[PDB]
Amino acid sequence: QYSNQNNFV
Repeated sequence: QYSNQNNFV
């Protein structure tokens, strides 16, 4: 299982 989230402001 591979769960990824990224935020760029």
